[PDB]
Amino acid sequence: GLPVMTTPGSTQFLTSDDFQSPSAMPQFDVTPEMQIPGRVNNLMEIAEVDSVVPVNNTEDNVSSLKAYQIPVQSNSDNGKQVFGFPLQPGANNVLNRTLLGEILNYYTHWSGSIKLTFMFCGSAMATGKFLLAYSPPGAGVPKNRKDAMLGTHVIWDVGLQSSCVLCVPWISQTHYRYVVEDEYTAAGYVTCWYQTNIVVPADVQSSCDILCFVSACNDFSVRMLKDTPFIRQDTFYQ
Amino acid sequence: VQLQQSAAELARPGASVKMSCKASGYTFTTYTMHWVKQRPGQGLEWIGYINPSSRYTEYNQKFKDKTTLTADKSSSTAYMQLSSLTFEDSAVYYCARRSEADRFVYWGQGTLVTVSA
Amino acid sequence: DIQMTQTKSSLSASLGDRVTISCRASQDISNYLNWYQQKPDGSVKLLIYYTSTLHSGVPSRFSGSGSGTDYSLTINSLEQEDIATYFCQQGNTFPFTFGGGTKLEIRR
Amino acid sequence: SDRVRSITLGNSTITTQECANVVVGYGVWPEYLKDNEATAEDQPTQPDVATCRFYTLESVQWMKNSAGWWWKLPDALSQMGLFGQNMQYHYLGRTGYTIHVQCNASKFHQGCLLVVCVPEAEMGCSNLNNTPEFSELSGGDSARMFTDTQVGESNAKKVQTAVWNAGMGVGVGNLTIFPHQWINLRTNNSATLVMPYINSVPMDNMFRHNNLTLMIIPFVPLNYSEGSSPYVPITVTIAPMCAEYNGLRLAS
Amino acid sequence: ARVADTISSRPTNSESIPALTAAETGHTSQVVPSDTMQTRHVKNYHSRSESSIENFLCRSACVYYATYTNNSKKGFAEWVINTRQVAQLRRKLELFTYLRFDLELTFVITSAQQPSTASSVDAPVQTHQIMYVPPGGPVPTKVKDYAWQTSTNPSVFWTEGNAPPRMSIPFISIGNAYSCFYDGWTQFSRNGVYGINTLNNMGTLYMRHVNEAGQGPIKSTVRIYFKPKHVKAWVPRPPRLCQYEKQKNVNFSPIGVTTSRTDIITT
Amino acid sequence: MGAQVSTQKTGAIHYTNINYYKDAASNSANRQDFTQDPGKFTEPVKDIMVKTMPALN
Repeated sequence: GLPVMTTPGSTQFLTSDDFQSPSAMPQFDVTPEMQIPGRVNNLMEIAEVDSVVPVNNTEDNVSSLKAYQIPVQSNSDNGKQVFGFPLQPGANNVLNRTLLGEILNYYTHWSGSIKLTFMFCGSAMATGKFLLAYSPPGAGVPKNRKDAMLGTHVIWDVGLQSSCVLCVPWISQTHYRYVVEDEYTAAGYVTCWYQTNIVVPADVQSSCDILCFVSACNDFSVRMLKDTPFIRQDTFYQ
Repeated sequence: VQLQQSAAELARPGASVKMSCKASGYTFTTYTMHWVKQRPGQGLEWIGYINPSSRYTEYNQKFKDKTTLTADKSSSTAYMQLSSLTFEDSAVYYCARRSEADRFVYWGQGTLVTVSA
Repeated sequence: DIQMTQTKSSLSASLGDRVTISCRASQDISNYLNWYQQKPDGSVKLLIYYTSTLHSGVPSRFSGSGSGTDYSLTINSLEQEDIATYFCQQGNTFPFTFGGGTKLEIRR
Repeated sequence: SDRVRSITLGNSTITTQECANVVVGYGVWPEYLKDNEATAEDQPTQPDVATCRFYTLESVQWMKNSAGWWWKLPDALSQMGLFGQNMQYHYLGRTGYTIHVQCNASKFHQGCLLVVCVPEAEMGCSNLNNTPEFSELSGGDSARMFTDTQVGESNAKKVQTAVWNAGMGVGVGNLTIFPHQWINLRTNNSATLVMPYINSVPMDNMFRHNNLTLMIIPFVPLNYSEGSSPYVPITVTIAPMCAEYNGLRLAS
Repeated sequence: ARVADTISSRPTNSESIPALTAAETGHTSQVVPSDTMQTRHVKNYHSRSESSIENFLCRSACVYYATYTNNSKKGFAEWVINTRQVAQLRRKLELFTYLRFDLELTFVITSAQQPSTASSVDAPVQTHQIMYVPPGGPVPTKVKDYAWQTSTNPSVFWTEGNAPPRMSIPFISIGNAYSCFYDGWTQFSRNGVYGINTLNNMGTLYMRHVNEAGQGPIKSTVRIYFKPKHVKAWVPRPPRLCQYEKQKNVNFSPIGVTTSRTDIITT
Repeated sequence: MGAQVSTQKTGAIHYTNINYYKDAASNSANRQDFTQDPGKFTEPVKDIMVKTMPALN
């Protein structure tokens, strides 16, 4: 007859508790383990793999393979804009459904750097130079090459190595940022501009394409697990 | 969460009508949109559907040569055009949103189509 | 196609009575049946999205049964708001074929 | 140089003069079954020169309006020499592969392929109530092709071959989580993948389970000016690695 | 599990190129922001503890709920155990191809009064029975059946008003891991069924009232909650894009990859 | 015989845990096994390529 006293919070079902419970099948012998290749220990190495991002959503390319192709041609003026999108990996519909944006929609906060690899899938006799800028917020989106050269940028020269990594840094006031669309924790804009033209020889197609990849750096982190908004149900599956 | 259709229409035999079913409360480009015809002396009858994301329509074998289903992304509506109207095309037309494979959970209120002189 | 036939087409029972509406198919549809209810002002809603699995928001007077070719729908206590038209719909083969109507009324 | 390879397996050799590096599995190399993990009690057969060699499948043409191709490859080698004969007389079997996709073009063409090797690819049917049949899922050493449109639901047992959903109902851009390479016609010329045995059981019957699927999807389509060669073929050679079999019986 | 911190950088003019790589090799670039710009030396204290496999999956989620009526013949529920009738637990488990975990069941049983006709009903507290039948055992066909003796079948009894019941089930399987996908058939002749239903033999779960129908019918409802413990996961996989349609297979309707914007330069 | 799993989750303190049951499939969740190996998904490449060197020699 030990005298105890039950506290508030008794006989409740909290869905995230770590308690012990009596087993239904005592002395059960499990099947022994096996070295299966590809064991994942953390979800932050699924978000560190490159995945193609659909930059070209123009209301009829989303149900096609044209969403991933960025059109690049041989121009007749200087400093034209290639693409542009704000940096929201959980709310903006460009980076929403990638391999990184589908893990960020299970969590609430995120923090870290983001790599952006571009591959030039054109002809072997084509040349060109591009400017890959990133502007922190406070001003608007840059509208000229002169306004975009004042931020964090890199000048990509195509050649033998057909890829260039623009790694955006972690510039913020807070330690974390919200996954959902917020004005207080905005992150900025990512643009692309022609540095020089695309010069091709004769009998070479002047319209080339560019693929873009996106992953996370080695200092990425997430917090406060929640439910995803991309799945839905009305009745049971049967 | 509801769907709202157009008003009751009236057309000459041989003319064409265009109904609509505006969806609200959910993401329009996720679920397919179906159209059911109900003559007043018979049961329900299926016509076809349209995938609003890829703009792919598939009709029944009877209503292929008359009906045409379109949709748009901005106003979140789904249209349907009936052509070469005859006297048996006077019925009530519903719009439904297909849930898991074989059940429709949300319906419209239906428009009344009649042909006369 | 699969011909979904209801030979009833009209039913009459008093208040507080147990009714039964049956729908018979052409071939075996393997428990893929749905029951709908059409109110007299034009509104249609889903009642039972399986052979016997009730939809959310439907009162517990409704219950389904059946297996194979012959099926059923049962209301154990008829109320005043249950006077409507009931359809059966199969979901096994293309296209979706609906059954005939079944209107309910008062006995005397 | 880092652009030249040479793979020797049995009595067959594959050389290449411009290429990227090779991708090996999930970090592991194919090896035999150890005594800790074996469950069968009879002695296996390890021929290892008659079955571990390069088998060349049929070629496909890369058109301008091409959507993609796919093989299964325990089934693609079911009629290939002595690998397909040990598969019939034995009940069990495990193996790893090495895959070499090769497609050459000049300096005046452009394009980009995604060579991805996925495990356990359940494909979806066109009609939502049925499952696809065997002849639509895999052909013996002949490619099954995706489409750039959606197969209608009036077809009873046919695979849904919308290419942007990759046939499995996932985003086609997220297929880079599996072991993969790209064939960029600007730089690359051939892709090489080495795959171990990936399964939840130590051995499996090779005739009712296809534990791999090789998909080739053109992201940037082929384009050339008038005058260049319009016929560009794609050839796939697969070689088993560390194959062994148990359970000898009649022919089936 | 602390994350890596950035180091100090200097202005360089050299022949080393960290930004230029080759993505055709199937190898993601390992650059950090201290190679493309000047950075200061910060030290991170951020941890990756919440993105682990154990913290991601070990949370309770409902899988099914079934009802049964007291004053009714053949009023009792059954459920073949599978984890693919819901939308949210099915999507989390299908990020990996093979899993291996222990379970932790929890049942939430409610009740509701039905419109009887006897004046001044008064019922005592109710007792429920939840029997688990392994694949191959004899099943009950009515309520007052002999099969509810539970000679070897584990079952649980629960009186209304207490804490909910909770068991724990080890890794029950024939193979070395649970399989979420199976590209193959059951028959050796490659006919009939095809998909994941070939490996699903976890068993059946039966529910009933113990008390007899005194004066008024009572309709109960039991919700079932899964909680994976000691989770190991292999072979990651891209997440599901299209909506689920059926339970036994992976059939789908095609959909766009994202939602569309009006231009390529619009923000 | 109580286990000294003491190190709690704290930002930048002990606790005690005893197992009462006879089955190892009835304990609490692990929740503190922090292991990382991203090199099998990000670098599945036979010949090791350095970051500063060009990738295609």
